Amino acid sequence: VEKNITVTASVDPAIDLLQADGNALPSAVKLAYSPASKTFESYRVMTQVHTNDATKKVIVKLADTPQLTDVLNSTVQMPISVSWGGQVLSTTAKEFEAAALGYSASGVNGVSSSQELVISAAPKTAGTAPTAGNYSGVVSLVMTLG
Amino acid sequence: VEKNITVTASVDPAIDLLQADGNALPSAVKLAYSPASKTFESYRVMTQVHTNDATKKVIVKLADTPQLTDVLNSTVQMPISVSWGGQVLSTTAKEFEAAALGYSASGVNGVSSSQELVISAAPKTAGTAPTAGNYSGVVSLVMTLG
Amino acid sequence: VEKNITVTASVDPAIDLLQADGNALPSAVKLAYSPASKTFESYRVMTQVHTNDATKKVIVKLADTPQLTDVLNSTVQMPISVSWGGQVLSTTAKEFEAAALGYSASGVNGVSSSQELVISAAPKTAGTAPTAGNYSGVVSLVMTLG
Amino acid sequence: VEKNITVTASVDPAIDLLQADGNALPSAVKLAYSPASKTFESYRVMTQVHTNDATKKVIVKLADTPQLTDVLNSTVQMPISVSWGGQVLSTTAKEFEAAALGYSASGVNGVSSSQELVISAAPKTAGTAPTAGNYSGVVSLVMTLG
Amino acid sequence: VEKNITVTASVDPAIDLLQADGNALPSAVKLAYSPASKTFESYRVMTQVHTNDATKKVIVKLADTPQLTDVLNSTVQMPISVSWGGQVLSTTAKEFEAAALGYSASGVNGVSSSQELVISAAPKTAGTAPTAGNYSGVVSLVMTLG
Amino acid sequence: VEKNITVTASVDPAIDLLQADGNALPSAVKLAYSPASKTFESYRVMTQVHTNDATKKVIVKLADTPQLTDVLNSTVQMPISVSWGGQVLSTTAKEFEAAALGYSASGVNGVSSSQELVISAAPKTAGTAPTAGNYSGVVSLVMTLG
Amino acid sequence: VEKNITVTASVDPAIDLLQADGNALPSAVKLAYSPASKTFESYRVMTQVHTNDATKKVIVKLADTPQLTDVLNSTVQMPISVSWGGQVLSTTAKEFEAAALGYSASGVNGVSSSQELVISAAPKTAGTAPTAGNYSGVVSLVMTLG
Amino acid sequence: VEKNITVTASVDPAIDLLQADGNALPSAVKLAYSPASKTFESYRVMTQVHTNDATKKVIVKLADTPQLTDVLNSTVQMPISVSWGGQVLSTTAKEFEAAALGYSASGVNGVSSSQELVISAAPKTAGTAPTAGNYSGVVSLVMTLG
Amino acid sequence: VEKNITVTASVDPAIDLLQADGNALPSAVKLAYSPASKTFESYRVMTQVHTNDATKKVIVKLADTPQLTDVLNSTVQMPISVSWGGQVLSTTAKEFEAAALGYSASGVNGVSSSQELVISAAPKTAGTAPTAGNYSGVVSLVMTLG
Amino acid sequence: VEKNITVTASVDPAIDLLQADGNALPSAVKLAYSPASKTFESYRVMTQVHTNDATKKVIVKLADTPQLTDVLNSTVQMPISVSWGGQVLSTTAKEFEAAALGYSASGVNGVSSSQELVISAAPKTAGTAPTAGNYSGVVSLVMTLG
Amino acid sequence: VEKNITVTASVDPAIDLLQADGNALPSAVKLAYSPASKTFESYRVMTQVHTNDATKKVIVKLADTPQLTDVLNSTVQMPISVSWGGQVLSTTAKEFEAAALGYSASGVNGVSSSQELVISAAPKTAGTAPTAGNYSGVVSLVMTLG
Amino acid sequence: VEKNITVTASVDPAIDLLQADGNALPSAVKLAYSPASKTFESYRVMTQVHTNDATKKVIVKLADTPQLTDVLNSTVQMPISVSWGGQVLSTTAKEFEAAALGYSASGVNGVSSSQELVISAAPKTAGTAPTAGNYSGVVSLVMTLG
Amino acid sequence: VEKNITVTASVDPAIDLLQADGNALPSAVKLAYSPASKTFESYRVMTQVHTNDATKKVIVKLADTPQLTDVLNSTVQMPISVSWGGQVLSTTAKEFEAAALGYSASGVNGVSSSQELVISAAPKTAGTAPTAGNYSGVVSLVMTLG
Repeated sequence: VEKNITVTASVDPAIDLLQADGNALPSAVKLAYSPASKTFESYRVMTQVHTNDATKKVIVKLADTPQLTDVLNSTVQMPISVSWGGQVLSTTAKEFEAAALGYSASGVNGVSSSQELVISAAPKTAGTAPTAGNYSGVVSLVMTLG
Repeated sequence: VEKNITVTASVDPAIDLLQADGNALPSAVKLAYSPASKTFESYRVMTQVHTNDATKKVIVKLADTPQLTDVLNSTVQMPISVSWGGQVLSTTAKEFEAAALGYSASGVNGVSSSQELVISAAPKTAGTAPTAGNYSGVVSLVMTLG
Repeated sequence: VEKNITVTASVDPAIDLLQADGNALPSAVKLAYSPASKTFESYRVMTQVHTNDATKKVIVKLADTPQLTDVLNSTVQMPISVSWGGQVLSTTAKEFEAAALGYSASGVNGVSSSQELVISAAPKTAGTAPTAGNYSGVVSLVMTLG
Repeated sequence: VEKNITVTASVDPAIDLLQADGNALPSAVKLAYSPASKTFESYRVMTQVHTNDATKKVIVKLADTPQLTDVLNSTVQMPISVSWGGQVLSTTAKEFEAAALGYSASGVNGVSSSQELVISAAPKTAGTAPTAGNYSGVVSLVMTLG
Repeated sequence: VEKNITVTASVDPAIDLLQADGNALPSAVKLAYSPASKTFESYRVMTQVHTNDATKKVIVKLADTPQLTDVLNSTVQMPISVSWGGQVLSTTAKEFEAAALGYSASGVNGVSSSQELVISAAPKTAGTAPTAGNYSGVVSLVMTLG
Repeated sequence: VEKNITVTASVDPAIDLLQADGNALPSAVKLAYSPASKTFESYRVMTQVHTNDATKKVIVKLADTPQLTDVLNSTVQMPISVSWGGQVLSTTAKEFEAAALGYSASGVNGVSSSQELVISAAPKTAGTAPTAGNYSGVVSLVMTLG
Repeated sequence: VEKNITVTASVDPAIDLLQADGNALPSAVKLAYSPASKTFESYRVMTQVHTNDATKKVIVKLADTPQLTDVLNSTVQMPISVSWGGQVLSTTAKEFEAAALGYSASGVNGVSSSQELVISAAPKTAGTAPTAGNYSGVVSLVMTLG
Repeated sequence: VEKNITVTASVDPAIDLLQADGNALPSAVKLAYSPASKTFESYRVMTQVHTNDATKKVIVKLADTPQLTDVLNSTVQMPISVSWGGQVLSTTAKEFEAAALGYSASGVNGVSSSQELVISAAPKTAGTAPTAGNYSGVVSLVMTLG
Repeated sequence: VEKNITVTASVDPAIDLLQADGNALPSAVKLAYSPASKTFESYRVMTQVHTNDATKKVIVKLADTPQLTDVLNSTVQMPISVSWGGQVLSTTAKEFEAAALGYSASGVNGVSSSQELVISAAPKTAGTAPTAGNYSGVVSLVMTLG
Repeated sequence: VEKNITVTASVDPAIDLLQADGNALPSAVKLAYSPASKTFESYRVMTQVHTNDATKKVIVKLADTPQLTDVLNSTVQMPISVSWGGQVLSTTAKEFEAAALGYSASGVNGVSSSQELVISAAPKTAGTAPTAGNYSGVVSLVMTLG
Repeated sequence: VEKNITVTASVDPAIDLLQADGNALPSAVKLAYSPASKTFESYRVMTQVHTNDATKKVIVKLADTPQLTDVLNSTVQMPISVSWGGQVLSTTAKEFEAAALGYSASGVNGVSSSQELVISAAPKTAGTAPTAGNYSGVVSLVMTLG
Repeated sequence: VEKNITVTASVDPAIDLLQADGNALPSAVKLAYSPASKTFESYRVMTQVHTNDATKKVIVKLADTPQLTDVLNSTVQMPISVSWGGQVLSTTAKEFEAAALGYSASGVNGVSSSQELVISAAPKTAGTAPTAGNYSGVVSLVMTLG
Repeated sequence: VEKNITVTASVDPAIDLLQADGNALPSAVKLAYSPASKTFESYRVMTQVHTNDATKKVIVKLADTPQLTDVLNSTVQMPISVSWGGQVLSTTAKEFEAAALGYSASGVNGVSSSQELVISAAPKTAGTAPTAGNYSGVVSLVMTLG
């Protein structure tokens, strides 16, 4: 009754971000939208960086296009509003103090403190509800260790 | 340590239903079953419609098959009993008074009053417990603004 | 570093069926089989017809042989059980009411309501598990606009 | 504004255990740990069996591994201490008298009396606090009707 | 608007393993890695064997190479740590008692009890984080009925 | 039982583009078309350039005819809309900053950051669905290192 | 409208290797090359030997020249790295245990277990990317039944 | 640098069969053979007749010898098993209903529906694997419009 | 067992066209014809010019008669539609920019970029299917270096 | 309508070489030439010796003049580069081990394994493209059984 | 520069056989011989009779000596094995049904269907390879219209 | 063993026509005849004029009698249809532009481009097959340099 | 109807040269001439010496006048260029090794290997085309056995 399965992984020492509970982060999410408020639902997560070096500061930015579109119209576009660690992130570089994270906090060396993550996104135009339709797009959270 | 994520959304002005607390509704649920009562658990939610027009009445119905089955026998079937807003819903059209909802109620224009939602479901046959097994099926809650 | 790629497409106005989320449908699928139940896994999808004419009724049937076989024995055969839109489909013609689909539903004109799709298949014989082996076959979902 | 939802269920006549109030039981729980006492928090519930046969005695055991671990180290392990109905449960079979439960008690035939449930768990080693970290594991409460 | 689809299946009486909920098992998975712990994420599933003979004991082993590599360097290798049913599995034969599984348990004859599945994997070397890179490899879970 | 196989390859140092996961890119793709939107499906991929020189900027253009046709009428033509790296590509030369790609990002020197790829294509004429038929054509993605 | 077609085949009892799914194996393949790693892509397949005698051990080797070249320079050469069944193959004879393959495994007598196949190939020289160009060559997988 | 090329074609109005995608059909094919099943591989294609008259029924048969042989022994012979359009074909005349093909189906007038094609072939003798060797032979698919 | 073989070649410096993969081009081809579309099959190739001088522009034309006929009636004639490099070719002279070809592209000096080749051909008369019959004719692709 | 035909043949026991598929070898071939590489196209074939004695070793050489010329200038000459069976051949005698060929391989006694054949040829002078012109010459592959 | 040429022809109404493609048949052929099989190569052609009368049946036989010899020993002889139209031919008269040929088939009146032609030939003696040498002989295919 | 041989030649500067490959032209040819089409086979060659003066235009005509006859009846006659260089030739003078031939084309000065040659011939009478018999006659291709 | 015929022959043991196929050699030949190259056509044959003594070496030369002339002017003369067996021949004596010919080669004792024969001839003067005219002359190939 042999039943095979695929396995994969990705290592990248000077560890990535992870879920605060000690699991992986999502690979997807759904957001709502209320044109009575003209906002998506502000998706939120608490997360805990790990590392392999407790001093080096962590660098963050994004790829060019944190924006959605129509699943069957590539022309429609709407940006995305991202923020983590207590403030906004950009396509340009940010950098966070290692001391401001508690690597020797509750758990074990490398485990930072729990950090607020936020994924919002809004219409590009104010006072304007976008077109009725299923929309989609990807955030490619650039991040590294300085 | 770049870590990308998918995002999606769906707009449809003249807003859908939403959770009363001001969040999204469930995408899934589990129900029990007691053949000592021969009923599932009557799942319940309080919800709050939004809109983009405070006068137009809201229309409701369902798709053809609010019924479950066996996860490995498509032949087994059992209907589902749905009701919202104080009464039952059908595959045929209902319609609710806008004035009977309080769009200028506690919060802000468009926010209706909190509405009782109910998802029950029962054996198709009376005095008959169905077969032992994991069962499944989807409700496609048709709804729109008249 | 020039790297070329093939592209294709198929148009057929009075649109085909599509995935409910606003994407393409599968080109393949795998089904299980439990001879403890003597059924395949009842594969299921929610889908949304489009069109170029909101009145005309949609016609459906199948090609002659919705049946599987052995990948290395063409003699073995087992039929397939298909159903969509709330009922079974045949090699003979069905036809669905346009009004019973909600082309002016949640999204935009032409977008029907979400429709249940089902792909099951069973042994031709009752109380009979077929031969151990990888099996295969194709469904050619005839469909058009009346 | 059509918004679909998943539904599921599981039947198994000769009913499972249920919450004493007449609801479902938890699907999860959190426990603390005090190495000043070197114990988790003794989680507790009152519950009420149902059935479809008031005479047959109810059998209980567990799957092999009522033990936790580290969420990112499968090697760490610590057992779990379970007890229900007034005494301990095992990976081996127990069995409870039907008469000792009051199926004709307060409510209606089948409704047993309220039964104490207990979920504790401790370090495998005495005088030893385990490693700092989020831990996890599942109990698979085998149970049936004799 | 004819739209064809492929279908396949695989039978093998004396059934394979399946998802505990009554669905298929995954065909793929992703694991993380924290060199602060120097472990992948311990992936886990609860599963339920089926059969066509309730007495015969189930045999298990693996193919030669439960190990990963680099997607663009076949030389890199790291083993994989598998365990199911309460203990480890090997490239050599194991065998499980039928009585220790509950084929007459909650559901119906053949349906075993829910069994813990675990897929971990670690660096071959201790105190050594592997090279930064996307890695891959397959487990071919040999299994049969004794 | 000797069974021979062909092998080929193509080298071109100052590496081509590759799949972000660390595999090859597609050699083909299928696109849909909805004349309710009058768009193909916006096909998308995340990709990661490699190189042999981390400073030199990467040049891009296309061959003359990013357009489809009819498989049995060479006269029918419809252009193609391509874009990569955050913007559109042409039959004329583009050029991308090396610093804006993260060659020292998550993985190893040369591995750029993950880049959005997009393959759309539309009718040449607005408000015009093309003829019913299977269509085809090739994109020859000119690209090199400046 | 008579339209003729060629057919061929090759028998060789004591069967050759075949695709694990129950189909033929490839007649060709493409490999990449990254001089950032200085490796081709490690091509991989899972396969299942058949036979006409379940005891006899299977012998393997290769023809003299598992190496590529330039399509327009026969002088350029680079070897190929092959391995199957859990280890490397040579121009010299190997031999595999019949018992170590599971001919009475999941399917039917003769069907071995699924075996890992690997086709890699590298520059003959270390720290040396070969010349820019389309390359080619054939592997003639000698194999027989001992 | 003048480089000449041959061109040919064949017209025969009341069109021949063609590939379903809108291309030509194969001029050759290879089949396997497993004497563990004692069958070739059941080769399969989906195809779409065209015509110049939508009413007339299409006639089919074969030439005398749908059989293979040895490439260096004309005495060896083995028949071939052909079937198309949902059933078997012969050296004698068949005939298919025009209405049962959908000439006004998805595409344009004349384009029939997609039709299953099958090319199998077996040993003439049961329980008998033929001689080891490369074999060959041609099918001359007689067909016309009634 | 001496077995002799003929060899030939043709040099012409300032190289001819060649197959893009790095092989020779075809010496022949077959085209279909569908009088439901009244077109042959649009045959296509991607190709790569070479040279011995990277500046000089390449000149193209054709011989007088890019037309087919009947294999046993020289009177029947039908022209041929040729196009390469992004546009049509004639019996008169064309000329292509060297800079518009990428001789320093992916490979090595002289290797142009991949160029689309097209060989179509149609009935001389519109709304007219030619006579049933095998047809033939040659294209003599005049070409040189300006 | 009597139509006569010539037939010939050549026997020479201790068989010659033959095509690997089980057919005759070519009597002619065309080679290209790229003075951007200054090489002909490396023509290649896989072949299978036969014999009438499985032990005796096979001897090979060539006649004096494996070289081309001009079809209208006998003075022009360019040598030819031949190699078979994994290495080069000469006007002098080579000899191959019978055991190194697999006469009891896939097929039947006498049928050797598939052997790589290569026909290249180059300008006699380095850095020198020969004269523009059609060239020709014959290889007389001396070969026998030792 | 006057250059004269010979021309000839042969008419014989109630036409001879011809090549199926619409060309002449061969005037010569070469056959191999493998005394490992002790057979020549089974030469084969597909052909299409023409006529001037669609009813009359076609008669066939041969001249006395379908046999080869030595080019320098007239005493050596070996017969020839001919077959056409689905069966063997003789020095005695055969005759074929006109209706069994499709004169109103794909092309035009008179054009029969494509017919298998076969030219084999073998040693006169079994288990006997003939003498080493170039051999020759002619078949004079008697044929006419009954 | 002295063995003598005749040699001849013919010079005529301002060269004659020659075979395009760089060889002599035929001295004879055979044509078929199908009274189902009432045409001979349209014999065809590609050829390349040479010269000793690249400007002068080439003149062409024929001798009086491009017609066949019976080999044993000089009274029977049938004309011949000749055409070269893209059009018909006569017993009267034609003349071709030197510039329209490419003397500086692919090869070397004097070598014209490849020119289509055609030798057809038909019954003198329409709807009339000539007498059964071997026929013959000569074309004397007058040609010179103007 | 008595019809007589002449016969002749010539014996000369220690055999002459013969055609490689096993026939006689030509008694005549025609050569072309291109004053664009100022060469005749290089006539060529492959041939096979026989003998009556396998050791003795074969001697070759020519008679005095391997030269042509005018058929009606004996004064015009042009030499001839002969070469055989891999090199030139003279009016003086050459001699070839018996061992370098393979008398025990493919066929039977005495049959040498196939030897290249060449008959060229050129103007006596360089840069000089001879007079327009039919020319002639004989080569008397002296040859014997040393």
